[PDB]
Amino acid sequence: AVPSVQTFGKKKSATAVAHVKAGKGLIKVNGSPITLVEPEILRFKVYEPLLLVGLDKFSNIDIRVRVTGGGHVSQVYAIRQAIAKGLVAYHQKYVDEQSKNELKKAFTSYDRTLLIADSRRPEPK
Amino acid sequence: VYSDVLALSMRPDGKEVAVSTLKGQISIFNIEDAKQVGNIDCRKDIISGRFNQDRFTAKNSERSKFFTTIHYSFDGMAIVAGGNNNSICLYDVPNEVLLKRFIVSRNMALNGTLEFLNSMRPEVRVTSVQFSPTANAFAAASTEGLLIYSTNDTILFDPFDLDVDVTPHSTVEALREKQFLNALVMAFRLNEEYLINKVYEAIPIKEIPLVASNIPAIYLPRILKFIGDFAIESQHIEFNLIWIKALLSASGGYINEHKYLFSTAM
Amino acid sequence: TPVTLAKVIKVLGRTGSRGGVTQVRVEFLEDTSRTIVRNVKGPVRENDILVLMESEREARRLR
Amino acid sequence: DFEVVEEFTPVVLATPIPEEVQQAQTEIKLFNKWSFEEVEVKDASLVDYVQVRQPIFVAHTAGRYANKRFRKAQCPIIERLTNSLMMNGRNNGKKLKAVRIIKHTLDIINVLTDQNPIQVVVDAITNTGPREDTTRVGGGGAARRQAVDVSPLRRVNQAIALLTIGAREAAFRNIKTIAETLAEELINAAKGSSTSYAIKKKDELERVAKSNR
Amino acid sequence: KSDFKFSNLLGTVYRQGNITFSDDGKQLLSPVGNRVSVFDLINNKSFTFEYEHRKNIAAIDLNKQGTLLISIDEDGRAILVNFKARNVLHHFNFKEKCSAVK
Amino acid sequence: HDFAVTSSTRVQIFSSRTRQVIKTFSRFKDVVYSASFRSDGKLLCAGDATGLVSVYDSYNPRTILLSINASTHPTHVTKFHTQDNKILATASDDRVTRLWDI
Amino acid sequence: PGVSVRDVAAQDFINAYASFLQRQGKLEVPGYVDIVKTSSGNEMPPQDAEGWFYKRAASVARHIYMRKQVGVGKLNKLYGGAKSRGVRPYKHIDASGSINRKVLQALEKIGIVEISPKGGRRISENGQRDLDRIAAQTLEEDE
Amino acid sequence: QDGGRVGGSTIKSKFPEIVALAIENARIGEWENIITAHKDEKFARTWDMRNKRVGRWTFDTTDDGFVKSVAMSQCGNFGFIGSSNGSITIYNMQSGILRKKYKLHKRAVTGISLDGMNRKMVSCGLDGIVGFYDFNKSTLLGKLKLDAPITAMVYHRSSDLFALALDDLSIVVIDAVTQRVVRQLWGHSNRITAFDFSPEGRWIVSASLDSTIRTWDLPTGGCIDGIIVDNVATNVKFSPNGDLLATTHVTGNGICIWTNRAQFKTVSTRTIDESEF
RNA sequence: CGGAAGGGCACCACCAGGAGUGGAGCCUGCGGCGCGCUACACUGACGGAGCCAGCGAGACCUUGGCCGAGAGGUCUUGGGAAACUCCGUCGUGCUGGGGAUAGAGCAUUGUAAUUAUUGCUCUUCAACGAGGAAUUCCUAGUAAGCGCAAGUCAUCAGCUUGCGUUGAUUACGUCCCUGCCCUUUGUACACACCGC
Repeated sequence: AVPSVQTFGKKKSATAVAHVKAGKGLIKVNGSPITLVEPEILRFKVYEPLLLVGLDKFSNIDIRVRVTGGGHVSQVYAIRQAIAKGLVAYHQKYVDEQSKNELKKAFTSYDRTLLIADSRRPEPK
Repeated sequence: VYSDVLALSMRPDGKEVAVSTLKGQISIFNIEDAKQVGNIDCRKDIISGRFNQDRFTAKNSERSKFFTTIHYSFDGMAIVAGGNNNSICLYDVPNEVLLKRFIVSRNMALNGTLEFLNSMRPEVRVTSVQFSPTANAFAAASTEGLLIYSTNDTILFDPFDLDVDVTPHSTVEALREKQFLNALVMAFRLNEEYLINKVYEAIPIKEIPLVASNIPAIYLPRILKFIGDFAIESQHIEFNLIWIKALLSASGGYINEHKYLFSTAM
Repeated sequence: TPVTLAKVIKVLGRTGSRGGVTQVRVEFLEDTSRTIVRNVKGPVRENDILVLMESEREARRLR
Repeated sequence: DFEVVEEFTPVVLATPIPEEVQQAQTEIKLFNKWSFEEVEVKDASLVDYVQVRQPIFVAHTAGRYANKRFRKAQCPIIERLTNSLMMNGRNNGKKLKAVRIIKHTLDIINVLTDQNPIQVVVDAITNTGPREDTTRVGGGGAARRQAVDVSPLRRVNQAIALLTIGAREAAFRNIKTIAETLAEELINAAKGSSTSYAIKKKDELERVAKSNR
Repeated sequence: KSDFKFSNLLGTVYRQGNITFSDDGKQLLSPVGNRVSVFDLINNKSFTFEYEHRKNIAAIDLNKQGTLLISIDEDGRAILVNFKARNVLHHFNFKEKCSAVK
Repeated sequence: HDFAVTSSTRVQIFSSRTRQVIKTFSRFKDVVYSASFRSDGKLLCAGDATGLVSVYDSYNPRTILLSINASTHPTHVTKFHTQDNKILATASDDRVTRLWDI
Repeated sequence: PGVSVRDVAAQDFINAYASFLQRQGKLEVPGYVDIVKTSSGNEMPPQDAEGWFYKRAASVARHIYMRKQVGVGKLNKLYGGAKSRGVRPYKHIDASGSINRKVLQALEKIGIVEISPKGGRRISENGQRDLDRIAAQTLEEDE
Repeated sequence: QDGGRVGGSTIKSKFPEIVALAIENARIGEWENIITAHKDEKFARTWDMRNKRVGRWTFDTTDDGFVKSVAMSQCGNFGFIGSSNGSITIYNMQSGILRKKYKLHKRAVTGISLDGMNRKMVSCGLDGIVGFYDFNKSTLLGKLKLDAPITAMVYHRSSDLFALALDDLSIVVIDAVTQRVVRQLWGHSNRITAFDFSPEGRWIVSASLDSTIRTWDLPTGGCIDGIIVDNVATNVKFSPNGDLLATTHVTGNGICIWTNRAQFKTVSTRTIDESEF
């Protein structure tokens, strides 16, 4: 069957399922193109991974993201995390782990919360 | 991190941590920024061992696919790694690659030593590794004892910034025509122990201070290190001591300003 | 006005100084020798650069 | 002479991606509108505290900058400015609105003076941070003022605070709006106009220090 | 800087089998599990042979002229080595379990 | 692609293909007198009957980017420089012309 | 190659379709469009009284088609915002069901929608085709 | 992998003769680790060792030029294909995909090497120009230009020293870090056929069509040995242990092997080239 | 009984800032004291548009249909929050911020006293112009803003307690002041340090 990988991103209480499969190069969120995320100032906050890594990878890859829960900001952060994780998972499973490591290095160099969640667990003095 | 850290070590300068997790990736963090400077995968460059009582292969099992022991080098540039596997892998930090991989023991009695079996028991494992604070050797404590790898052979032509006119014969001619500074510089440019030794024991006392004054700052560390590793097992004490006193006198402030570079030398 | 730059070298602890104000030793950036004991107000740490309107004066304690 | 070819099929995506988006690819800007290169801190002693090195698209990183003691110094300067902006009773917790304000302010700075919004911001901050200040020595009851220096992080904090309060004060009850008043404040501050609230206050602080040093 | 040779083995000064003295009597050869440790007595030093075997060494012997070293593990696998260079010359396979060499 | 027309307390921006009221300016108190674009095609300046001109960016009527007070007499004509980007000229009923920098 | 409002933005599509309905004309607006209030929680009628009814109709079509079938009560729940009762804290207020139903009846009379079993209001095939046509129009609106 | 057709002849015939070859062991049994560049072919093949089979990757040059040279990186992930038209393509071996492409020589690229550190890469072609690239980034560090066309390049990664066999009958030893000629070995009276470094990096063995095999001591920069063989040596290599010399001549199916007395003892270093000859 | 020396800790202290109460309206606990909620607008208001949560499961809710501006009533089915954001109107005037109160009208609830309560609509536009003296509270998903749900033996119904959403500035040092606490037989075990 078709190559497919599935990842999860999670901000405060926002979950984002990211499905990645080999396809024509379309990025849809909630059945709409990614160019129409809601808050419209954080459109680039969610464009981050694409412009961080380049796009030809996305030209070969097809991406689908479903979000539920959280606010606007939390949902946006969940979306970007889900895309980053899913992209690296796909590159790990179906293409060279050399490029896997280049992707992971670029993401973590830019902003690590693209990959590992920032679980804000409390602090008592 | 992404999974169970189980080994840790720290840059000698005191700025970074290197942590090996259970995926077999040696991540490296900057402390004050609490951020990830970079990680080194290790999953593929590990020679695990098969077990005669196993039902599966020596590749597709994660029996020892990770490193339970990490340590830095004393220039902060290299890492030694060892685990329950059969391999001791020597990576280097700043460029995220491996320099070497040693196999701890070929002994089919020890369990995880055959990669393919030839058609409870002692296993082989490296419990803990360290470099040497003299940074010419490192030790690995394993099921069979304390192995100690070293470099004290120096059978190797590792020159440095040579040029066409720097030859051993030219060095001898420099000695005969009494440019001791030039002879020493050329000796290090060649970087050969016997030639270094010859010129070093050739130059005279009433001229050691001038040479120590005029040695270039690139060669201060190499000369200090050589003097130390020679003066341990050499019998010309005040030769070595006049040399060291002249060196410290001529160039002390430089060493104080870059202490971390002359660590092993001092 | 001619101002001067300096680099902090050591924060001086255990001197009894008024809260918020901190002792500090600086060495001038221009010439690396000469050093002055100044006072600072904000959060200060080692090896940062600090601006002096005056070079001559040296801070004393502030009770 | 020498070239490297990295892209081989021209990039097309099933989802249309705007052209300004591909230019943002070519080099990260701010708001997809302004580059960080040639943005230098015209004043020593304060670089390595006011940070514009690593690029950023919108000033909305959620990084933890209040844990340790100088992660503020590691914050990007624009996000610090917007956070300080979103500070008053009716303002708390609207970072999106603060971002909108900062964007319009940057646009207005370019429109008025052509040079660079971010360079203007950095220049204004460096120029308006105070340099000496007087603590209140009790003297056992003889309350006087003593002149001391001020650390770079305090200089930056106070520069931002002065600018933000100045804009809010000057647009509190006035036909102007916060965006344009902030632009006016920033431009005059870069000028060192002495007609801006920030420069006036800095001069007063430094004058008091000069007096009773 | 990135080259390391196995230069020493610490712990387990004797594991199994024959112990021998060198011609000059200045050196004691001991078999450790796979390899052979040389203890130089008068100069107070040690040393361990780089080559290993396949199983535990079962017997050793040193040529009287202090040149050759035969070492046999538990299955006739025998390695004949030089000293004055410390290299493996040959390795033959005596098919039955050896018990002693001289 | 656009042009500005003065009217009663009202400045109207029209397009070329559409030829429709694109932008509305009504923040004046009395009837406007002069309207002029800048060389960069961003700022339009209007001289009103209050003797205080208002210049602000096009396509943003909801901002009075600048309100410059001329003589008390109503201002008649207001123009940008062509070669220069940041100088303005005005004339009012005070029979005096005023050159203004931003 | 086949697009939809799923691929078009919201506000641009709503404005374009409202303009299309203005120009088309046959919508049969009610007579009291210029006095009606649109919500009991609101406190002054819509500003653009000339076509706010058309904007509501277009937004209703978008909502139904993004969804699949919606009642007048569901529309009222969706549209009705919160009020300001003053000294006391606020509470949620529904929308104007009357306006919602004149919108819904007008869309049925036009033929944009069809009726929906299990009770409900669904999008008609012809209305769907015209919606895709206008979505493509506003996509290639960029010439 | 696509499952598509291969368009070709219905009967089996072997590949053209193998001209160039490179091999690494760092990742055996996990994917391909040999590149072979075939004679008069516009693409090189991958070979897998532990599987003892031809792998599933073919490496094109995208420049319509025959593959004059190949190499492969110490990490085992990158393989380089240097065309006859100056195209230095860089491929990723796991997925056989294309990653990069360099264009500096306009003549045929006759040798590629990448450091044992995956930082610097050195290229050498017939036009007489050597190009020091960075590989982590994608820039050009420097560009030297020797006198005559370069025949071949052997890289020694322990000491960052690589030797170029030229056409004016010389070997030139150049070190990569400081980017300049350190040694210049003269003496071969005829075309130089093959040459190689010692594992300790102190010797170069060079065999040339005067039926001669010489060994040069690098430090003194002088020929310490010269052997007159009857059949010219068409290839020569050391074992990683410096104790075997494997040479291949022009007649005979075999591969002559040599032991290393200098391994088992010392050897004087006196230049004797013309002394015998 | 007192003094000295040394060391520690604290938003009852220093230092930097933030946010309140106290002014006005409203609610209500202690009897003048005190706690909540709404205001004083342009970082707004107003109008169209966009939509993103989680806790909660003992004649009732309701999906849908019909009319009614609204409130609401009528016929059928079973046991998706606000702040927010996008465009548009308004402009500094106690004005459009503020809706007290007053008048009139429209429906619902019980019931019969033309009794009371609730909701909607018109018109009426008050005080309030950022709150003195003082004073308290506060260091990270913290101050503060915003809505939602439940009343699970106490306490709470113009209120308690949960849950979700948005999310900062300034200290993170110092014993200088204000306090408070400890020590003045190393007791224990190398090295060093100290020495009534």
